[PDB]
Amino acid sequence: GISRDSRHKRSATGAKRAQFRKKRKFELGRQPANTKIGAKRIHSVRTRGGNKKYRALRIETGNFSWASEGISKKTRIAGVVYHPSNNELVRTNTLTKAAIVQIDATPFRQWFEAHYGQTLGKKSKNAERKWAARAASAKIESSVESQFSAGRLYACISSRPGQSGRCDGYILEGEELAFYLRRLTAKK
Amino acid sequence: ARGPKKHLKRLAAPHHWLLDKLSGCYAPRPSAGPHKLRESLPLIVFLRNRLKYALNGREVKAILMQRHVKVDGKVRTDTTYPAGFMDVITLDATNENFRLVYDVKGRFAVHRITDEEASYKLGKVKKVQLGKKGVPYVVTHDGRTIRYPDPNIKVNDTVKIDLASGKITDFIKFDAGKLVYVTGGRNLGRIGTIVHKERHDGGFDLVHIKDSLDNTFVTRLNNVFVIGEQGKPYISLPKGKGIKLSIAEERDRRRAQQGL
Amino acid sequence: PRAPRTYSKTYSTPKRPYESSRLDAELKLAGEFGLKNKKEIYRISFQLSKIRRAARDLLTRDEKDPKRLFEGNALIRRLVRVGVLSEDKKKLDYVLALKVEDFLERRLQTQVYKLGLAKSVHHARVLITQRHIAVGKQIVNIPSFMVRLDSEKHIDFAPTSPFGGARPGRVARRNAARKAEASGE
Amino acid sequence: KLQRKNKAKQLRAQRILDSIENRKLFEGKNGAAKIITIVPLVNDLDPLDILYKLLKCADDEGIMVQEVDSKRIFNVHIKKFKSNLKIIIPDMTNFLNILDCAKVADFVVFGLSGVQEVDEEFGEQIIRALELQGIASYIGVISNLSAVHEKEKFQLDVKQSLESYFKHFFPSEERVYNLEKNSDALNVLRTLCQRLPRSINWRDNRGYVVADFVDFVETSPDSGDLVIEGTVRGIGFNANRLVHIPDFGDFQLNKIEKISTVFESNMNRDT
RNA sequence: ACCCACUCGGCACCUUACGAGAAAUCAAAGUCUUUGGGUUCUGGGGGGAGUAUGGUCGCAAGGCUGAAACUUAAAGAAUUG
RNA sequence: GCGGUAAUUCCAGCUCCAAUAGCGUAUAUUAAAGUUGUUGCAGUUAAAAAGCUCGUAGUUGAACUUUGGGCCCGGUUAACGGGGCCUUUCCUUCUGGCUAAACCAGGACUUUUACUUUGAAAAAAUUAGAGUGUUCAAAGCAGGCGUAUUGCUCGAAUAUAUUAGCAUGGAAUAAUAGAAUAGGACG
RNA sequence: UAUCUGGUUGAUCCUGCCAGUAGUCAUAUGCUUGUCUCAAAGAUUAAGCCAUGCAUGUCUAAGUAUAAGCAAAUACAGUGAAACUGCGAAUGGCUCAUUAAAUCAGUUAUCGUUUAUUUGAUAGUUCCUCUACAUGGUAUAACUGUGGUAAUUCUAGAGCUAAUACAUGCUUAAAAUCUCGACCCUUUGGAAGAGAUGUAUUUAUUAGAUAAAAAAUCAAUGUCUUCGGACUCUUUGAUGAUUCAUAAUAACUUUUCGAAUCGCAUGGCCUUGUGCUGGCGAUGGUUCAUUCAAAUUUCUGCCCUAUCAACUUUCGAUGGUAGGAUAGUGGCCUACCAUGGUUUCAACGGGUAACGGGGAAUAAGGGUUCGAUUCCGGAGAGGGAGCCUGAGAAACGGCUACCACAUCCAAGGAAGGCAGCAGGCGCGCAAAUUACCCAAUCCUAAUUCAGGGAGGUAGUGACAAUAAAUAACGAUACAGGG
Repeated sequence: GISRDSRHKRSATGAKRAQFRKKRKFELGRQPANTKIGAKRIHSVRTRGGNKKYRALRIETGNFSWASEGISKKTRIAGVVYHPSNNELVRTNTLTKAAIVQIDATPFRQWFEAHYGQTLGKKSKNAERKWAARAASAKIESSVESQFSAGRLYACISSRPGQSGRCDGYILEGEELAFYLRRLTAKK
Repeated sequence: ARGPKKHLKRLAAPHHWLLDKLSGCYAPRPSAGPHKLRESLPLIVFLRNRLKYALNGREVKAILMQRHVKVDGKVRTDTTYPAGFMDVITLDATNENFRLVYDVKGRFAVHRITDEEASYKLGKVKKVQLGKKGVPYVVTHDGRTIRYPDPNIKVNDTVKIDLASGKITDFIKFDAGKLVYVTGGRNLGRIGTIVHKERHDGGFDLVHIKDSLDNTFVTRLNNVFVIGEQGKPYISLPKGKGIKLSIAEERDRRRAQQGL
Repeated sequence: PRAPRTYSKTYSTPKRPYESSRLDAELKLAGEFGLKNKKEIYRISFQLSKIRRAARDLLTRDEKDPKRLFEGNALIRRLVRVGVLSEDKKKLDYVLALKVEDFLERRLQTQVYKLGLAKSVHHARVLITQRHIAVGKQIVNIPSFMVRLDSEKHIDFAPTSPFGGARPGRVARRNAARKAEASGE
Repeated sequence: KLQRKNKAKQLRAQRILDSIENRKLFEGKNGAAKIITIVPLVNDLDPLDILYKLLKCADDEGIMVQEVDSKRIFNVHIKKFKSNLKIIIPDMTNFLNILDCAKVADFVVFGLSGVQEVDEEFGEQIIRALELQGIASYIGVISNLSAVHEKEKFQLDVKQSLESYFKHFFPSEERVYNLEKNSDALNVLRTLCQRLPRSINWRDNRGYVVADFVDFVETSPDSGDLVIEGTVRGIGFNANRLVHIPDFGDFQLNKIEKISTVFESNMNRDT
């Protein structure tokens, strides 16, 4: 079907090769999986060597990570806002590795309330000592607070959906976040 | 060709098996095991072409299924079990123990060893790593992986496994001045001391070895197996003490032990 | 799939086939030593040329090369063990100096001529063919046996073969039977 | 290269298509009278044993068992080679019956014995007579070679002696088979099933019918009609032409029915 | 301007064979079976044939490049009549 | 009857020669062939020097830079080859001891190459070749010797593989780079 | 180991080609044919077409036994047809059509990957803040019985019953460390009890130091002295090289694994319970290593051709970024953006009656010619393509579809792949038996046992090669050298 061998393309000199053999199996390729947004629907695929690649066809509520506090929460995915490679996947909301998506906010803000105690967008003396020990570290930059006030964050998917099923990622921080806002506001 | 190969024709066997080119058109092809097939000796060849105890395939088969041949203290019932270098295979029914070691000419030779000192086996530790769950382990030339080694044991050294469960006894460091035996190449079967080791980053550090009669040679590090220090190797050497004398004095020795 | 069996032809035809001189020499050799055809002369000349090529390209080798010493000693040793070279000619220029005749002299047919016992060279050939002579103990019927030196003194009549006793042959048996049935009664 | 290959293919197809319309003309398989007659040449020989050896190697015991009881003309259908064999054993006491059976047949098989030599008064005259009267395809075979000493060297000496005898009599064929060995029995069977018979000029230019059902119906008190169900081979018959029946004479045909049309003899009857 | 001697670079010549060559002849056609200073081009018996085809140059005439099937035992230097 | 008979012998026999359980023929190829020529062809007249000159790639390209002398020692049969010292001469990237930047013990050491020596790593069969009486031989890798009553035992070598890649000694031969705006070395 | 001789020849000499000579492990053919050892053989033309038969099955003490099978422990127990299950069927064998930087040869790389098996290591954590574990449940084949079809190794509905089948499912220690904290008692504050802590997956982050020595700072600030404040061993492997091996934290998962299996043995303990505990194995299982391999890969090397000089990029040609896919790198594919890459040192195109190499013939050396073929590597099963199962296939003695042939008939439908072994037709100058056997060499399987046209033996056989019978000795009479 889909071939990966280097024998159907021209050589470095423009020389046209000839068919050395039929299409072998150990160089096969498989059909793409344009994974959409919806309820979870996953098909498994048997691979060379007898392993499995969990092809995710529809997925939501993936894992996402905050690097600075280093936490990870299972969160819904509102949808793709920017894709670096192709533009049509933004229109049809197709997930890939390294994709700029918009996700919901709430598990992060409940963790922040339970962990630091301060509020964004506007008893228990042991927990008071916990907050005092965790004080003088509650400052984050302005744009993440503005997103928390909005209720949706900009994250980047850094996991392969069609190769392992999961749709994992990290929320943007700093220079990455600034560059992606600049590109998003310049294009859109 | 669509899968692994299971047959081995004659005129594709190792030459040190000493297989006759007539009397059949096929060779054993040892199955997977401790050694690669090009450096291995199947039990069928060892028991019908070296000892002449068997006569054919079915007699050595009846030997093996009668549970009399043990490789490394374990009973093996394959005719094509690849017995290789520094194996201590035993025949308990007749009370001899054998050790496989290259002769002076480069072929696997019979070498009778006692009840004692058949209780160990040397092994070139080939690569050391740190396994899963933090445990450190070594693996030698015959696939044996031994956990919790002595920390001074590094890559390309010699350990001394006894028989039972690994349990590495006193080992040998790799440095100049040690008795060294050869397991590959043109100088296959000579013994000697390292006089120097040359280092070449990128590939194949070489070793300069001088034997007991001041005949020096150079070999790649993959064919180097240090067996001890000067004067007292820990194993019993084969006949001729691994010297590789030239043809003229070999013919002189033929004319010396000729007659009576 | 069985390994090929190796073989080699052991004679060679002359390039110039037809001239008077060597034809005269070959017919002379056949007359003196009892030869069936010209294959025997070609065989001895071929093995002699092989020997001389070996002696020659060891002679082009420099002195005290161990290969030259070893192979020269082996070649001289085999050609004195056959008995063609004399004892006092163990040199490479001397092994270059051989002929066809002294190779043909060391054959068994010529030797069973020379030790008595045959009284004619063609009688020697037909009586060596006919299974009458044991070298050592073993009965041999090959005229081109190339007798060595250590087996030179053992050429005797066989334990079979009525020339060495042991139940006289077929024609004598039938003659005795005829004279028994006729002149007996 | 491809133009060369096409030129070769086109010329080869031309050659084959030229060579096809010479051999394709026959039909057999589903229905064919490829008659085999078994002719012994030694009095101490049983042709029923020959037919037993022949039918044993098609793995069909029931046909031979049904042939054991009382029959001499056999319709055996082979499913291995898918061939309709008709086996006829002539009467050895009627030599003219042997001549008629051989002159109607397409295949004849000669049974030869390895113990008793061929009689110069019994079998040799049969061989000469069948040669002279017109002979179709023939196969010679040995049956009693087991009655010879058990060792194969003597038996093959006998086999080559009778091969020499047959090639003095018939040099066109050279190998005489053994029915003790199953292999040559199978070779005989495939030869009988597959190989096309040659033609005998006199019998195939006037037609011949081998009959199975010949019964009588009443037409007149002085003469009536016999009913011959039969296989027609050769040239075919005409309603007006006369027909000869051996040991009966010449008669006029009256009616023809074709089962696989109705033909009645008109005023053009030969008197 | 002429004469004598010398020298460089030429166009040519007479003799010779130290050498070369099949011979006529050659100060090069010498330093070559004792065969190697550097480097371009061309030829492989005679016909078919400088034909046929292709390409290219040319307004034309024509030029440059250029085979094969087939066939055949043949096709320079002197002396002597 | 003789002789001649583009009878290119028109047909048969006798004798002789060569090879011989084999011999001839056809085709293809190799050698003798120096008619493919690198070793090793030829070009005045026998085939063959462009009509002539310039010129790109290609091939080829003047000479010159550590010579010579003395010292010892040991290797091989008075000769041959070797290594260190001195003679303005051991020139480079770094550790540990003697010290007052310089000695000793140590890993490497081509400005970039070509060349050449030694070595590694180089499948078996085949090739050359050592041994061994398959009865000889082509072969095969066997075998040989004994109280032949519980046996002993040699051996299954060696050599080659011109290329490309790897390591190593040499520095003749043939190349390249270095300080002319000193933008240079050495502390 | 290095010889020549005739044709132009009329009287001569050289150039020149032809003819003669010899060899071929080089094919055929003509004639003849006694012996011994040895053995190539439908490659050239047609990788053309195939009747018939064999060529792949497999059970040990160790998965399933109610055969109304054969024989001889009241659950079974000997042997064992059938069938489910597991493994193999991807090795062999054949052929040389394609293939001209493709295969191949030697040499490397995988710090860029897959790997059934063999061998060595390797799993106290599972439901759980109300539970079968001295053992959960469903079906189905084989079988009984009824049938359809002309046919095929075609099968339907009906009734039974098992697993190492399919589907679920708890055991197990103690310690330690973290998050949440009833809090209390008032502080330099310190505390009951709740949860979590195997492996595998995916993501984010952190540790994975190390060329030799001297002070002042603050913050996180820990133990101890003598609360002045002092402070010490502190722990890190390999490689030439790593974001390596590995560890730790936060989570995630249609939660992968963590023994509901089988044989042979009756050991030990006493509370004497049909209690506790216990051997020798076979079979499975996660991860890593080893081994059999596999796939991509660096360097250098090919036959003839200029009557092939420019070629590659619509429709990827060269590179960059990111993505998809793959076992994995990679224009292998897609989006975007650059305008590149090869070439007289002959690119690209064409021819090959071209598989490549180890090798073979020819012996002065150098070379010329051949290699379809006993070994190694590649490709293919009439031409293409796609694919299921599986560790491994783009398999063809597997399937599907089209194409070209072509078979059976009840005219409705079904079955096909000899470039495997024999053999047949055809093509030809050109090539053997429809034989015997697993005894040797070895392969496959549940495995000493069965199977193997792999292979061996024999038949045909003047391919080629070795050894040497067809006569030997007298006497007589002559002829001699005498």
